Amino acid sequence: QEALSLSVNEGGERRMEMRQELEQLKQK
Amino acid sequence: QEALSLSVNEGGERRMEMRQELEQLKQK
Repeated sequence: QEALSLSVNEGGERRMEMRQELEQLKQK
Repeated sequence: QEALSLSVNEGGERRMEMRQELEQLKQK
């Protein structure tokens, strides 16, 4: 259960970081 | 706990998106 939160919080943040980067790359 | 997930994800995406705005500003 502790590792659930860590694993989903980090994973979700990583994809989200790339979602923004994709938008940047898209904007570039 | 739902509010935790909402607040942490919103704060995380918004702070990193405004950091990307900072990067645009830095390149500018």
